[PDB]
Amino acid sequence: EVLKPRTLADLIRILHQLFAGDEVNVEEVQAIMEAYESDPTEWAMYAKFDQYRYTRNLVDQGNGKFNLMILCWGEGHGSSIHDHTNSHCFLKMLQGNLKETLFAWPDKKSNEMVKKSERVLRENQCAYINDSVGLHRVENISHTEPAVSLHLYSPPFDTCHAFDQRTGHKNKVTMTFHSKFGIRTP
Ligand SMILES: [Fe+2]
Repeated sequence: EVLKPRTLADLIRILHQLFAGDEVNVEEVQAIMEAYESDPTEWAMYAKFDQYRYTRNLVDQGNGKFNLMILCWGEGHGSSIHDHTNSHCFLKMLQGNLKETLFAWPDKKSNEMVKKSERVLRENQCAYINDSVGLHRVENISHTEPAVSLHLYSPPFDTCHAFDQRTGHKNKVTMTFHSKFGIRTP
C-alpha cells in the first residue's frame, strides 16, 4: 500500500516528486519516510558527531523545496525547546531512540512551560510536527549509545526560537550546519 524506498537514494528521489507540487500530503510523506529501512552503510558518510552537542548534517536541498539533513545525537545529547518557523517538519529515527516532549506555546506572561505529550520514537519511526502542533524538545534517551535521525523541513529555514522552560521567554537562534554533503563546514 505504501511505496517502499529500498535505499536512501530512492527516498530522496521520491521526496523530490512529492514536494514538486504545491500540495504536500503529510501522511503520505510520513509513511514513505517510515517505510525506508535505515541502513547505516548508506548514511554513515553524513554521521559526523561532536563531543558536546548534537550536529546537523545537510544531505539534500530538495531543489529549494526542502532541506533533508541527518542529526547526530551523542550520548545524553538533547535539544532546547524550540519552534519550526512555520514549516513542515518530519523526523525519522535512523539509529538509537529519541524522546520527544511536546510543549504548549507560552503566552505573554511568565510561567513554567506545560508539557502536552511525551513519547519515545521507535526504530525507523517517522514523527511530524509544525508550529500549530506545538513546540518540542527532543533528546537521546541513552547515555551510553548515540542516536541518529533523518529530518525534513519544508520550506527550509535557518533560524528558529529557543524557549526557556522556566518562563516561556524565547530567543532567536541561527541554525548552523556541521557538514554539508558529507563535507565538514567552517
Ligand atoms: Fe525540532
